[PDB]
Amino acid sequence: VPTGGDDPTKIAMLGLTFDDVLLLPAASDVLPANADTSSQLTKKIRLKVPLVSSAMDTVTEARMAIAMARAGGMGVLHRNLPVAEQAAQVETVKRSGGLLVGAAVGVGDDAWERAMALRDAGVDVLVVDTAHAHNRKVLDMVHRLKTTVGDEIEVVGGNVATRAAAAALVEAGADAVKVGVGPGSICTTRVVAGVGAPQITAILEAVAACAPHGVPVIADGGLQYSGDIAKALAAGASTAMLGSLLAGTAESPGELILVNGKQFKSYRGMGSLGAMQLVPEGIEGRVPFRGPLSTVIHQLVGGLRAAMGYTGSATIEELQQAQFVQITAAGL
Amino acid sequence: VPTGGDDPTKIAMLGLTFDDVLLLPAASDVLPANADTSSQLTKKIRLKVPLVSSAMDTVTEARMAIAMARAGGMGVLHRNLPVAEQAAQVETVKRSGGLLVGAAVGVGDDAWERAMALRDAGVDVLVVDTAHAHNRKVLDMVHRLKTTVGDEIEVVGGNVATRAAAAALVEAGADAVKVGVGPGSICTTRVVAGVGAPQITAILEAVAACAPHGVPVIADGGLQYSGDIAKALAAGASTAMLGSLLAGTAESPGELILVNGKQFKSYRGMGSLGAMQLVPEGIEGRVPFRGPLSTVIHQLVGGLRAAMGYTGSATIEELQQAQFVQITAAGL
Amino acid sequence: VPTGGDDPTKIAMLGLTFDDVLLLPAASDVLPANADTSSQLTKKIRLKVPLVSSAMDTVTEARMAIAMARAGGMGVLHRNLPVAEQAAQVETVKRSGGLLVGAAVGVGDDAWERAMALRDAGVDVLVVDTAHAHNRKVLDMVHRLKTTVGDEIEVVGGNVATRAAAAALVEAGADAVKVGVGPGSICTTRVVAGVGAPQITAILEAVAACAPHGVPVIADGGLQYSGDIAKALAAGASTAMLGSLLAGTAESPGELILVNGKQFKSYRGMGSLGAMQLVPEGIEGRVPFRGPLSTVIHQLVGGLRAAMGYTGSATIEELQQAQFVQITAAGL
Amino acid sequence: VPTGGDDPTKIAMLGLTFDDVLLLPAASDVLPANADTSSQLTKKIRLKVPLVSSAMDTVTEARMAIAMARAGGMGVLHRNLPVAEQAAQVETVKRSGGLLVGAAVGVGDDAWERAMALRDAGVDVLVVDTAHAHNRKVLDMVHRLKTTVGDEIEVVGGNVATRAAAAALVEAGADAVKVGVGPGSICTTRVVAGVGAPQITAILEAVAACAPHGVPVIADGGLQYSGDIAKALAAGASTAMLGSLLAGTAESPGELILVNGKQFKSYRGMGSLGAMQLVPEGIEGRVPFRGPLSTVIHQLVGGLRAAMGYTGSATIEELQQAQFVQITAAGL
Ligand SMILES: O=C(c1cccc([N+](=O)O)c1)N1CCN(S(=O)(=O)c2cccc3cnccc23)CC1
Ligand SMILES: O=C(c1cccc([N+](=O)O)c1)N1CCN(S(=O)(=O)c2cccc3cnccc23)CC1
Ligand SMILES: O=C(c1cccc([N+](=O)O)c1)N1CCN(S(=O)(=O)c2cccc3cnccc23)CC1
Ligand SMILES: O=C(c1cccc([N+](=O)O)c1)N1CCN(S(=O)(=O)c2cccc3cnccc23)CC1
Ligand SMILES: O=c1[nH]cnc2c1ncn2[C@@H]1O[C@H](COP(=O)(O)O)[C@@H](O)[C@H]1O
Ligand SMILES: O=c1[nH]cnc2c1ncn2[C@@H]1O[C@H](COP(=O)(O)O)[C@@H](O)[C@H]1O
Ligand SMILES: O=c1[nH]cnc2c1ncn2[C@@H]1O[C@H](COP(=O)(O)O)[C@@H](O)[C@H]1O
Ligand SMILES: O=c1[nH]cnc2c1ncn2[C@@H]1O[C@H](COP(=O)(O)O)[C@@H](O)[C@H]1O
Repeated sequence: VPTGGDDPTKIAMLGLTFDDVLLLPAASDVLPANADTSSQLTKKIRLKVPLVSSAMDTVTEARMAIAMARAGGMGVLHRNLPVAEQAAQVETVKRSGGLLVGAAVGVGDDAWERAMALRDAGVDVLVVDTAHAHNRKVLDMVHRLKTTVGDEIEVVGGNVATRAAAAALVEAGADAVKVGVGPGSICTTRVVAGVGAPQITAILEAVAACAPHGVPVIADGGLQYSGDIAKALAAGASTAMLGSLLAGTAESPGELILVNGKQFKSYRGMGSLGAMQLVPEGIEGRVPFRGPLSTVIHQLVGGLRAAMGYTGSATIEELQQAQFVQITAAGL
Repeated sequence: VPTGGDDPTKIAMLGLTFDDVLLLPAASDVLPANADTSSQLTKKIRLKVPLVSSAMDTVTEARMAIAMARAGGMGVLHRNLPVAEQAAQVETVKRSGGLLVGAAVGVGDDAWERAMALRDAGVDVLVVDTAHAHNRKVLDMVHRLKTTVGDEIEVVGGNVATRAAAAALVEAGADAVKVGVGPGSICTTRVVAGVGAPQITAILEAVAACAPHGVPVIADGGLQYSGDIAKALAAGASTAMLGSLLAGTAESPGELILVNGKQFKSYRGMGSLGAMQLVPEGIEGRVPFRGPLSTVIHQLVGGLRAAMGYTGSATIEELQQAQFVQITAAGL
Repeated sequence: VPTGGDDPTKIAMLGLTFDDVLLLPAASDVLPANADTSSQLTKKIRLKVPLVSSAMDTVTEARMAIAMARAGGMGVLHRNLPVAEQAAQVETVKRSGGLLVGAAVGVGDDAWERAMALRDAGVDVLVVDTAHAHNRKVLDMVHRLKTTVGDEIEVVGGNVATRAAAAALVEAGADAVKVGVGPGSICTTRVVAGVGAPQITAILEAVAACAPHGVPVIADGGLQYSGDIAKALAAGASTAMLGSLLAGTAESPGELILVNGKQFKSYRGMGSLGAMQLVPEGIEGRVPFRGPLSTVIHQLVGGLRAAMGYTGSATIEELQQAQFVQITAAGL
Repeated sequence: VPTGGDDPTKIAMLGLTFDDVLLLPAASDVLPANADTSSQLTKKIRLKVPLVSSAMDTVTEARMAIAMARAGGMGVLHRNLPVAEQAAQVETVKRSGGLLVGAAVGVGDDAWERAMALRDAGVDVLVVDTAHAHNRKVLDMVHRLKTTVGDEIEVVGGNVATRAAAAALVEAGADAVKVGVGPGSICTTRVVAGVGAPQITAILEAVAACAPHGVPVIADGGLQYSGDIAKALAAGASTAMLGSLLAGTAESPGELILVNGKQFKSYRGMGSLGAMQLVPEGIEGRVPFRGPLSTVIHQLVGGLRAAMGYTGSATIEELQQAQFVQITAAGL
């Protein structure tokens, strides 16, 4: 084996990230303004805009969830707070009209009661929210939720970064599979544990397991530009989950911070010291202040629409069939 | 597939940019001073120097077009101004002698009248000027122009980045095909839409469709050094279109700007906020002030002549047969 | 041959370093807190934590060796001091309880007497400590030690970076093989001599020679993050030797240094000018002050435990069977 | 073709530079101090140290040539001065004892008289000194010199970067072939003309043409570290020519320059504006002041000796058979 040892499977693939590829233009009759950006979040739920906000305490509470839903996407409420308060945030969202909302739950001992309280509050989507879903406890939670509340609530499981893990969630009854182990902007798992999977390859692999079963893939983490949304969807994802790109908005939790004459907001991993309060797998950082959510979503969707024009994609389902060119470090 | 999924066509190629390759020296009896730098701009029009200036409002108005023609190249007048004023710029150029001039038109509702006014003003070349020519409206415009004014005016279509798109323009009747989706120095399409094609590969692909039909390729965007002109032509282009490299010259529109004791000129994408005045796909920047055009062209052509000496290319047609070595990130 | 000449063996492999790969998550029933981190240092000696401190005069003297042993690892006492003083350091360690300790010896004329004095002092492990063990003098020293004191002392030989060199040490009777030629943070061998081997490939190759003979591999040099420990072990090493990562700790030799308001400690190669006091193959530098050893080891082991959770590795022997994905320069 | 077009020969190879490879250690009985560093400069001339100084006006005049010869290498006197003065520099060198010396000549109209004056002055080596030797005028000059003064003077031709060009010089009667088109530290040919060849690949290719005819290869340009000398020789070169590495020495022409509290010397390409006094293919820069030549050579040879120890190379001829590992951008 060219890279060492005698086992060709030891280094099992070459992982590509968003920056490694560009979408190729193709024959097009599609004007950006007329593209249909709707897409499946889950088997049953279709969003007008294929974007959901991260389940993080510096990204999504009620205000963000309301704004995301009004913009045609959805928020996933974070779970770093008492069950009663999270359920109260769900009720706050539902009191602003017929707005979709999701909420994260873990697999710990309080997870089941949390899930039931969220169900009682009218949640539309439960996200079984872990760093590594290829685990019996996570698969069992997904299955139990689907068998118990599955007729009224869509159940998302994650996160995964391999075909086999995606396949396991599908078998457990997941209504969507969330992909991303290691790619988050505030993630240190790659350096702390040495574990991860570049996101374009992770999506291609997860999609290979999920698409044949009609299960949508949510691309979660590592998206830094509007163009990355188009790349994620072209790799076969049905929606993208955004943390960093939304953390600087007015609607995210937290105050405005002024450093060196510039405006920022705090953005921190849920595995950071501050969020857990230990072996942290996230950092506490800041992102530039970006103004209203509605405006940020406009620009993100605008970039997606441009990509749909260039690739001749009238719908997100067509964009999922677009082709890439791999680029070098020289090219950017 | 090593990079993910089961479809070998999903990542369809490895795209190389100028920085990824160098021209190999070959046996030579050619002195740089004696090389013939002439080349086809279009099927009928041969330039003394294989260089044309970008159709941009910080690059080419009448003064630049006149200087480019006198230097042996050509200018393409930008279309970000009223039809009457663009036609007046054509007449200004033709009043400075028997100088070649081109002018850009779009495919919007005013495009046809603009084209006819330019024809009336004596324009030699019409450039159907879009970001993505693989589209029925663009192909129809190229065809209608060729069938209507084609005996007196050469019609260029662009831009493309794939073999199939180049082939479509050829079939529509293009007299030249302009290549470049995403590579411009001021371009943000790669990050906003996630779309693009590294330019050496784009030229190789377009040439594969155009050369067998005797249609010249204009390499447009991403050229940062005189050596890139030689690389573009060796990849099979017949001319290069330059924006950034010419924007700092005396003859470009705009004033001199002084920042930190150094001289610059403004250079902005036609898809920037300022040019359109929205989802911008270009930035507004600056380039170092470079002095007279004639002098910049001297240095650019000087580099091209050096490359022709090293590669044993007596003519541009011979340079189109030169070979490359691919280099690593370490090498530069 | 694509890279030049006609000999495919001239460039014999593509060498990967830690930064070139990530560990892939796999199905897991393993909680980080419950993983078994124990591993073979040598054929007979199993450590609770698979970490040993470098035999360097800015890393390991008695205080460090004691702290490493108490933390479940081991120290290798440096040999840049008189024989009597090194033996006295061994006795200091053994007087702090039943603590494992190793000590470095060379192959020069004083090496044999040094080894015997260390034996007399109660040393558990002798490390034949060279930059290049594929040499008759080094193999002879390993063999003579194993035949003379091998029943009471485990003998480590190093360093190697190739399969053949590892095989030679195995044949000579080594109880462990230490891998690393060129990768150390303070190493300049790569630039001074132009010699080296990227560490992931070096480990894969050495393991191919050592594992079939039941000889553990110690990965020595180039580890910069806790995640690199997991990568080294997954490549097949049984323990990791750390210099830079431990040099900033309270227990390392040397004083605290204050520069620009920040705390550091000196860290220098044993091939640096200062250590030898010539053609140096190491530099004299500094590392950030890190606090107590016990705390640094906690974080390092914490990262390893996280990796074991993600990869479903209940033991280090299972982690040695984990798989990698190769990443690009874009990905990190 | 993965990189574009339908012609697999268009991008003819992947070119590696020094930074792309490391030498692999191999079984060794060689101590650095006992390696034999002697090597053929030309078919007849063997140097004690395989190093020659560049024919540049900021590197080699009489003082440098004398010091290089005393150190066991050789200087090549630059030709940017009147014939009478260059010949006088040769006589100055020969008046310091039985010291080898070379001198550069071009192929212009004064080249033949220059060569004869140098012959009359007692020069040992004539270097036909061009940027591109694959040219009838250069091959003719090499041949005419070899047929006219070849019994008393060794004739070097250069520079080349391809197998075919090297083969042409061999056929013309060259006693050595000098390799390097584009790699020099002060070279801008790669950016001005877009022409070049990464040096490890260039050496491998030239050696494939030269070694079977017993013609030594001089690796000229791009060497930045002592380790690069070992890499160049292992790729099959017999000597290395150094510009930048020797330009900072006391013996080079030019004065000491003080900027920002640090000492430098001017170092400029022979294709720079200043040297020619136009389309320059070199820059005028500076290098850190390095002290006496003898000391710099000691360190360079020291690194080479280290490499010979690691690779088990008793002689330069053995080092020419050593193997490489290719490294990634991550590895350094
Ligand atoms: O009409 C569009 C547009 C937007 C989205 C999709 C689309 N399409 O065709 O499917 C078309 N635009 C107008 C202006 N351009 S541009 O930035 O100014 C520009 C001009 C010329 C050469 C380009 C080469 N590559 C990039 C962009 C270039 C981009 C946006
Ligand atoms: O005669 C030419 C010239 C120009 C253009 C083409 C050409 N040719 O041969 O086809 C020849 N020049 C004179 C001086 N050189 S140089 O920069 O000084 C220089 C000198 C020696 C080693 C070189 C190694 N690679 C790069 C350049 C080097 C370049 C320009
Ligand atoms: O439970 C664990 C843990 C630790 C070690 C091993 C392990 N396991 O499953 O085998 C699990 N953690 C809790 C929180 N996360 S996280 O950083 O906050 C985080 C959250 C969501 C998405 C992630 C995507 N990739 C990285 C980390 C992400 C990491 C640590
Ligand atoms: O004996 C030599 C030497 C020199 C040249 C050739 C040679 N040989 O064996 O063929 C041997 N040295 C003494 C000390 N080392 S070291 O820098 O301190 C050092 C120590 C331990 C681990 C190393 C891992 N890779 C690099 C160097 C390391 C290098 C120089
Ligand atoms: O602390 C952490 N470490 C690693 N990943 C995290 C952490 N917190 C959240 N994440 C994940 O990172 C995603 C956001 O990534 P981003 O959009 O690149 O900032 C989130 O949706 C999570 O999947
Ligand atoms: O706003 C923009 N976004 C992307 N491409 C542009 C824009 N404006 C002009 N271009 C193209 O970029 C070319 C100039 O590229 P440059 O020479 O690299 O600066 C122009 O000829 C256009 O093809
Ligand atoms: O001077 C030196 N040059 C090269 N390698 C050294 C030197 N001194 C120690 N080493 C090796 O570098 C290892 C530490 O590497 P680090 O953990 O990356 O800092 C040590 O265990 C040695 O194997
Ligand atoms: O102006 C120049 N442009 C390109 N190459 C040059 C020039 N002047 C000298 N050279 C070559 O560069 C070599 C020195 O390269 P260096 O050792 O990397 O600095 C010289 O021996 C020449 O072969």
